[PDB]
Amino acid sequence: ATVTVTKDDTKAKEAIKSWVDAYNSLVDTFSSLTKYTAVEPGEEASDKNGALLGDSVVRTIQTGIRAQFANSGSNSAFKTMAEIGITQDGTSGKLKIDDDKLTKVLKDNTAAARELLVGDGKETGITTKIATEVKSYLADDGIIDNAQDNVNATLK
Amino acid sequence: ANRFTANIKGLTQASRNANDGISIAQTTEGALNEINNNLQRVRELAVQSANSTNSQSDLDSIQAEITQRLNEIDRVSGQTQFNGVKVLAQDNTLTIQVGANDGETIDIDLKQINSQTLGLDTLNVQQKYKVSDTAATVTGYADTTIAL
Amino acid sequence: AAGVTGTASVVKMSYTDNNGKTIDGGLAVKVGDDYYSATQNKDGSISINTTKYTADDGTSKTALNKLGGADGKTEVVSIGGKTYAASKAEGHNFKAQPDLAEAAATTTENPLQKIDAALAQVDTLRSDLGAVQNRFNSAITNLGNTVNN
Repeated sequence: ATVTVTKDDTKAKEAIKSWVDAYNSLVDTFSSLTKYTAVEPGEEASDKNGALLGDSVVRTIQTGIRAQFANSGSNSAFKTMAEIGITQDGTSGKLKIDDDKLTKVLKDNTAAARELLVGDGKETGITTKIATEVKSYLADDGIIDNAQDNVNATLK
Repeated sequence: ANRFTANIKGLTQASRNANDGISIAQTTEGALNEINNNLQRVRELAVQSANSTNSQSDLDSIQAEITQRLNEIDRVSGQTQFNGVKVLAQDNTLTIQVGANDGETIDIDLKQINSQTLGLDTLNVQQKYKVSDTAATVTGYADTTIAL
Repeated sequence: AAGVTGTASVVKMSYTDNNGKTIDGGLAVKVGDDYYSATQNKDGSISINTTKYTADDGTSKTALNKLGGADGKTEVVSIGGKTYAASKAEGHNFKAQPDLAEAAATTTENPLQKIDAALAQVDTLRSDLGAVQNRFNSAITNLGNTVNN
């Protein structure tokens, strides 16, 4: 009676799509919160504009997340998301995946992707750095909370 | 009362001038955000090129999208305008009156942001091919329209 | 008739890469220091391809397509003592639109450095616009209150 053991990429790909979708939703939220709209000369901005139009916190967060993509020091052979079949659009800023290329690399060099995405978990790992920054933002002192405390000023 | 009325009307007109100024600034931001996104895609593709094992054909293919994005930057830069003002046209300064007397303005600075000014027009990542030159297997014959 | 001549012969360049991978080239007229792409015509004439353009002296001109570029095989033209891409040079206003820069000669150094500098400029500018936006919002608030009073 025979037994077989192979490799499981399903769970991984599976997992990755959720992260990409979450990031895309976040970008959508940015766009909605700072929706621009031109107006006639001589008249102040239109009401329909996003409530955060002209704010710098949104830019701060959006920029801060991105640079975490370019992880530093990771021993993983790959150094970029394209190498693992994930690309970012230069006009919309959203993330897309070449699913079959992802599958191929999964079967080929899963270890390099392991190192690149997380690795040791101390400093290596785009997710590691991103988690650091996201926690920093969400903190009580985090930019959003200190801006929501200058907006607890806008309130109190 | 005359002084008060003069100040009132002047301040109203200043308010509308401020309307225009804020609008132009917001449009400038709107353009700059997309410009920045494009540049970030460009950096992604460059670090993708950083894969030393890739072929020169792959390098050329990547350079294709690099050129596409550069042309897109030029398009957007030449496109964006406000009330007949090409916002990114050239290194320029605008003074907007917001007071009620002479020389009472807010100053704004604008730049000729484009592929050329940023200096990324000439950027490239390709590697020169090895080319062997020979008469090659030119089968058949040439039957040119000779001037007999 | 172009006024420059040499080892004019019909060739089809073949290619190789760092990986030694099998890759082929194309038909061209070998001269020597210069190689010009050639097209095979219905009458068998291996005719050297040419690029159309507006001359920098005010006239309309055309010149042979010379191989080159950062790859060494792109079709390029020389106008005003400098080499420019055949794709770009087509009918361009070389006279009063100097925006067309020379075709890339080789691999570019520290492109990441250049990109980072550009992005720094863009970010600084955006921050400036945000600051002036806030200034103008303050100004409008001041004007409204003052008008009321």
